[PDB]
Amino acid sequence: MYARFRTRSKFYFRPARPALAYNVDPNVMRRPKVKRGLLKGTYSDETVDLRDRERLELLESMRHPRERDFYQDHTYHNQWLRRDLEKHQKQQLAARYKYFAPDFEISPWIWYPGDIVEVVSGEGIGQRGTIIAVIKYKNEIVVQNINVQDVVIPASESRPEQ
Amino acid sequence: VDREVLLTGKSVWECPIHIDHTCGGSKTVPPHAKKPVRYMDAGIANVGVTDI
Amino acid sequence: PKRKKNPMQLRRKVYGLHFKEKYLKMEEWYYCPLCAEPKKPGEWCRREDCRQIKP
Amino acid sequence: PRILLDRSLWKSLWITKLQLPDINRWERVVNSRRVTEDRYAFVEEEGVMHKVNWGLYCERLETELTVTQERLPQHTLLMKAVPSSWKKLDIDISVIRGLSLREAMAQCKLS
Amino acid sequence: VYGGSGRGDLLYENPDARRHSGRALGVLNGVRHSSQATMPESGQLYYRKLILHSRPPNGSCAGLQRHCHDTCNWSYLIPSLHRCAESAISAKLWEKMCQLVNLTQYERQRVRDGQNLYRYEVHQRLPLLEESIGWAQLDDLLGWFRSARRAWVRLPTSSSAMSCRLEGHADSRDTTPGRNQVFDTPERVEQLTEATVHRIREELQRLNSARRLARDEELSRCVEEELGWHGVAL
Amino acid sequence: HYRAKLELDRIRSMLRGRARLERKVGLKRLFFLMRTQTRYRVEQQ
Amino acid sequence: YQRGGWSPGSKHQKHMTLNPTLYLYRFPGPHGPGPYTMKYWWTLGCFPTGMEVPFRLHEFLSTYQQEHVPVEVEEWLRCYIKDPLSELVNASNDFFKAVEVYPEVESARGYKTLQPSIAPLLVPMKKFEEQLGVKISPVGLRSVLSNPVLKDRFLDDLFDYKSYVEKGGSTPHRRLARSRFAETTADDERSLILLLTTISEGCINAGNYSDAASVLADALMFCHDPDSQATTHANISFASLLNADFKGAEYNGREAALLQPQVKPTSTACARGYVGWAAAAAYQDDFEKAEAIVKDGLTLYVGNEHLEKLANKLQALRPRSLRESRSHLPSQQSRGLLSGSGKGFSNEFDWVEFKNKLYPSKMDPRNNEMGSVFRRVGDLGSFISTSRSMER
RNA sequence: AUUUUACCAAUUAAGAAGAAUAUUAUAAUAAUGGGUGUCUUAUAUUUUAAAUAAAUAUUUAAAUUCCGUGUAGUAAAUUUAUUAU
RNA sequence: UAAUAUUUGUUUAAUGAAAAGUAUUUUAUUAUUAUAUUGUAUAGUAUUAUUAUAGUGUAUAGUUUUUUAAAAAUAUAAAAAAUAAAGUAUGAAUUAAUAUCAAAAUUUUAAUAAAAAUUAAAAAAUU
Ligand SMILES: [Mg+2]
Ligand SMILES: [Zn+2]
Repeated sequence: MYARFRTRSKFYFRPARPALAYNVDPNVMRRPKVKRGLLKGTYSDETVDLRDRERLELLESMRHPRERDFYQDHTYHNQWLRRDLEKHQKQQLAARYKYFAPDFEISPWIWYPGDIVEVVSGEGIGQRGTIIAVIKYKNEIVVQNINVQDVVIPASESRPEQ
Repeated sequence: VDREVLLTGKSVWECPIHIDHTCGGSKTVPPHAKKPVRYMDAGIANVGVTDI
Repeated sequence: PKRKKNPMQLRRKVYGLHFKEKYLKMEEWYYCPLCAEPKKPGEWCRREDCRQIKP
Repeated sequence: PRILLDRSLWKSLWITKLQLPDINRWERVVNSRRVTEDRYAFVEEEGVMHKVNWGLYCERLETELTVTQERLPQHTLLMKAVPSSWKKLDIDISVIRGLSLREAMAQCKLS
Repeated sequence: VYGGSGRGDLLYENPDARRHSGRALGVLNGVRHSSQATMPESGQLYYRKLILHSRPPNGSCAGLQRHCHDTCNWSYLIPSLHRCAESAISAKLWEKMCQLVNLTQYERQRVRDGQNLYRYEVHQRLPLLEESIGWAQLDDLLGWFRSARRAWVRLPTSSSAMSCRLEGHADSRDTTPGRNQVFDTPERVEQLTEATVHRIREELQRLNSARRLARDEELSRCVEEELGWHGVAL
Repeated sequence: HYRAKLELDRIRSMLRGRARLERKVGLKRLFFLMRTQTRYRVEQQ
Repeated sequence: YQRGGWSPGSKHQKHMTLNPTLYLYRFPGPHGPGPYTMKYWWTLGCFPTGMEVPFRLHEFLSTYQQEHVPVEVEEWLRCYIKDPLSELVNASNDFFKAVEVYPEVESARGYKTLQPSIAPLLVPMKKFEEQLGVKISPVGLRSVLSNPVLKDRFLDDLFDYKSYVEKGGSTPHRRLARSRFAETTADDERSLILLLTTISEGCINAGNYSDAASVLADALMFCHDPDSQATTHANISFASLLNADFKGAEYNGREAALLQPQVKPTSTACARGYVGWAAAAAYQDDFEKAEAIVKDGLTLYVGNEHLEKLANKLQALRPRSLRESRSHLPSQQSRGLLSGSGKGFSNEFDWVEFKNKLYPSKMDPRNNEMGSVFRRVGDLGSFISTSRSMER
């Protein structure tokens, strides 16, 4: 009676966002690359997702003891049948793993370590380097001091994160 | 192997795993199988053409 | 129900005193002089100071 | 198509990494060739409209948006997948709006 | 002018035409008359009042209940101008340029792109810069010269991009009121630079342990070498 | 059949909650309103 | 029949002979799959229906692939770790450069001005702190950068520390090296204890007492001079008094006292130690010992303005079962707002802690009250445990 | 003062290897019943029969329960013919 | 509809169990008097359903998951008695053309007429 709550009209009506035709977002070629949350006014310091593993116990510290959840160690359907993945993770697999395809290795393969090579397109365009190593089955090349990024080597018993 | 190559920098020539592209279906095909010889095929590829 | 209720009928229930007394109501409290926890007067804690003198 | 621009579609979908190799770069047809210029954004300056380099313009926009959100004297916490309903949680929220942190925590503790 | 693009913002937001959206204009929110359906008559001041002032507050607006940004501080604006400098010109690049033209063509365009953009956003911030010289601080008065230097731009006191006006004929130019566009930039940057020199000497006259000793050694040293790069003395 | 959905879809802002939210309801409301006022204007006012 | 969709997610009534579906216990929904099915994902290994093929690749790449590093590499990595001397130099330098450019707070009239946030300052300081080995208050830092005096002390103490670390060696690294394979506090370390005390002093003005007490621990960690030790122990006595750490105050109160022979005559420290020891004794309600201690202070130190104050305040003030029950100061009220037992949660009836695992209050290993599981235990088929006839 | 009356509002550009050896028709050259994690044995592993069919045909006439039924070699082994990762 | 119904785990004689045709026993396990080989625990009815079907064989293993601080009416038993309704948590289903609603009366209109017109006098919430 001292607080003030008027019912928000969004819970009454929640139409789904319009889906894209052929994944073509009609205005990519017009508008900027600014994140829409930023221009909308949405910002956050921490995003704490309770579906993460670490946060799991407080996820179970916020619920009621009265609500039971069955099938904790067993499953009604037998899980040892081979049945396929849902489709978008199949797509993740395919996009990540392309070199499993037949004949993905390039025919009479030219690039061998020690050759001096220009970068034709993308970042580092116009840079000459020497081929250090060849990863052949991926069709990939390591070129000397081109595309140099950080590698995180995690902490352990004796070492810090490098 | 990806991680290890990224670290050590060694070049890798052959794939560390064997890929059966038939997903275990090539064992279904009889062992003496070979494709027949096809004559006068439709295509432009046997004409080596670099510029068109 | 014989018909879908619009947002107004859904909003009519919040004008009621039953709703306000149940849901949006602030509790009156002070600091327990023994425990320094927020406390409603008339409800005490299991601690041997707070049983005899119940502050 | 007698000239296939790379960002366009033929028997395809919008596969954006494949469609545009470089987001900063812009592809157009000139003298019957694929010719590739630097992308510009049109921005009003002195009352004419001036062309600025698109990439650094955009990354600068998001830079200043993040920094004007950051150096502000507030902390915004987003908690996701809270195990309550929408209606119930909205009800339980509406009590706490516009309170001190002290009274917020106390009113949360006492219900 | 409320919702879309503020006074000191870097967006060019066209309020009347919606170019950023993913959907056709279904429901027009501010509407006065039922004749707004087929002929909204937007573009009239009195109806775009009603439309633009009914838009939701953006990240730029920071609507009433939400706390807004301290923008007009000179101490924000100068590092803002400075972070523009590291955008176009990389550190490595900067070094090579510091030395002393032999430079990758590709690379060259980045320098002139830096100059271009810096010109633009100086044009945007100066209506907020001219407000704030008064309470501006000794470090960030100097930052005005540091940031112009790092972006490789020489400030007009009478390479430099800030001296010329962008060409267009005065009949064709956009004179519409309410849009803050200063038509003489090189005339009002020049008298911004002169002003911010004149204020600096005020605070160095105002400023007269080893911390203050080393500080007063160093920043006094930085004055003549930074103002000297733009050709200004004292 | 032409019911004039695509013009009247722009007016909804002048309707209260149930009509301004959901499309068809609002369009029925606006069709009704404008036909009514048209009739009235021609014969009565 | 079928007042809803033909999906196995859809809302309304279905029928088995028309829309047959098999038994899906918890079927993850149309959007996000929620915290319940994810609970199942992180405990039993898959979703409860057994139709969702467990696919964890995306975290295998996150945890196990990232830690792979081979022996031949990781036998060489620690030969390349950065030089800590240089790192201390760089950290001190850019931390100081970043602090020096912090804008002076503009003083408004009629309303308090919001201080400019220290966003850019967290980045240099977090490198500096664990290059140094001491965690520093952000709050205390901001409060120090509020006051011009505190900012002055902080700045020139940082400058002195900088200069001493460049020209001299790093003394804690010296005495870390000479330890595993004794001397008075060096120049740089004096600078360091001075600036840490400054920042704790600032930490107190904003009313973070626990943190101000925690900062000074490392501050005594870096002081080998008995004058420094006396002053620091005194300071921690007071900073643990405000925090209502009474065993901490009545610990650190008396070392500051113990140093009185070998501390110079020019010190206020030992008297402060007396004051803290006495005050801690007073807050625990032992007044007799408090007056005994202030009596000792005025015995040894004759007249002392703080011991004046505390002798006359004790004088003005003038059962074992009820002692240290009372809540006398607000910081433990603040600490009681958190960490307290409320209605319905964080009490002894919700979830109980056992060996760092959560339990329902039904299995409460320290409690057999009614409804508890251990009441149902029986006699386990050996000997009759109790003479109870009916139950157990 | 213990307290700023009750009521009254929307409609969102989308952050991203979370859409390709993708769906459908199209190839007139192969084809004893495809079955991988398979692997003695065959007393117990038989599918044949002159018809409208995994073979599918270039006109409006005549004539027939008067009223639902109708076109004959195009070339004789000639090029309308069951194709295919 | 729905701040709804349902659920709600504070005290066990379900002794036994071949007929179940699903459930990673990491080595479940002889010491045998016997030979090789093979195989031992919870899913019938869409459920961890009301609660199984049947053949063993036996009688003192208590053989150890059922919330709650008034009264109507419903259900049992003796209008008294026993049981259940403000509750924290979970959260369905029938229904849905509707505008903030439609209260009372009178006549009329092609068959109740919540359709007309006129007079009129229906506040909000909860049961
Ligand atoms: Mg998608
Ligand atoms: Zn208490």
